[PDB]
Amino acid sequence: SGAIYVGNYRVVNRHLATHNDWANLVWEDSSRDLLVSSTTAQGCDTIARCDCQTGVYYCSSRRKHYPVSFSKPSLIFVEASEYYPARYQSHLMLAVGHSEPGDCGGILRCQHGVVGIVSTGGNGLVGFADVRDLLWLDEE
Ligand SMILES: NC(=O)[C@H]1CCCN(C(=O)[C@]2(Cc3ccc(F)cc3)CCCCO2)C1
Ligand SMILES: [Zn+2]
Repeated sequence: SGAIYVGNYRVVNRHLATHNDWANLVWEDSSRDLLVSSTTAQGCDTIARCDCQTGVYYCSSRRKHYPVSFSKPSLIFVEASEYYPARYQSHLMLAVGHSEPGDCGGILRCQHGVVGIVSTGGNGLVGFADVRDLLWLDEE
């Protein structure tokens, strides 16, 4: 579990969104595994607006932050699961790192701010949904 809290927005994995998230919906995209809801209180996270391909992510199944190198956002095949049919997930970045399903929502960051959130895994792989192109998160 986990979210990004920027401005009056809460960014979560779409497959983990709550009823309150759906009832206060700003934007959602199944192809990216992202959902954004509105918040009453202002958040403290800042979004990175950069070209970093190295950063650090939080792994809840280890209670640890790990440094990682990650690929550029791309369209990657994600097999049918208990949350989606077989499809291509867009804006996904892969790295070598430990992950488990409950690790979704952990933040990936660089020196510029938040880059994305854990969305996918694999044997020694972790995938992150990028948020750096969502410029509207910085306003309203
Ligand atoms: N974004 C998606 O489509 C995920 C929905 C849940 C299923 N998805 C997965 O990748 C996994 C679960 C997972 C493990 C570790 C993670 F950090 C994030 C998810 C692992 C690979 C195959 C089986 O399920 C894909
Ligand atoms: Zn950066």
